[PDB]
Formats: sequence, C-alpha cells, structure tokens
Amino acid sequence: GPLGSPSKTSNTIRVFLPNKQRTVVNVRNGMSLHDCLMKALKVRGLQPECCAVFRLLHEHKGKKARLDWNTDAASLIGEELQVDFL
Repeated sequence: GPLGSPSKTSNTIRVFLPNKQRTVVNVRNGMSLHDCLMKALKVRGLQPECCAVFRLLHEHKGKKARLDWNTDAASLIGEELQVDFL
C-alpha cells in the first residue's frame, strides 16, 4: 500500500484470519503490526512467530507483497494485512 498517515483518527489495523474470520488490532504509540497480534493469538490461540503475511487490497495488482514487521504499525495505521502460516 501507500504506508503513511491516512484518515483523521485511526489507531487499529485490519487483519484477515485463514479460518474465514477477520480481526483488527489496536494501536498504542510505537506498536508494530506483528507485535500487536500477541493480543490476537492469545485470545484465538494463534502463533505470530509461526505466521507470516502479505498485503491484499480491493484495488488488485496481480503481484504479491511482503510486510515489514520491523516497521511502525502506528506510523502506517490504515493498512491491510492477511496472515498466512509458514
């Protein structure tokens, strides 16, 4: 995606689950997209360290895109991610 500061006020990110479910994660200043799942995987029983994702969007391009887990999630809030298992 563009990766920047979209919308007026947003502190979350859209995650897609490989079990037909979808969940968002909250942001706290300085949070990472991969680190924010710890709340996700504990409640649902996932593993973030054993899962990796690519970014999907309704615009479509025809290519696959990898996510930078070392980047700031609160910096690019308004991003879309689909988590697949390794």
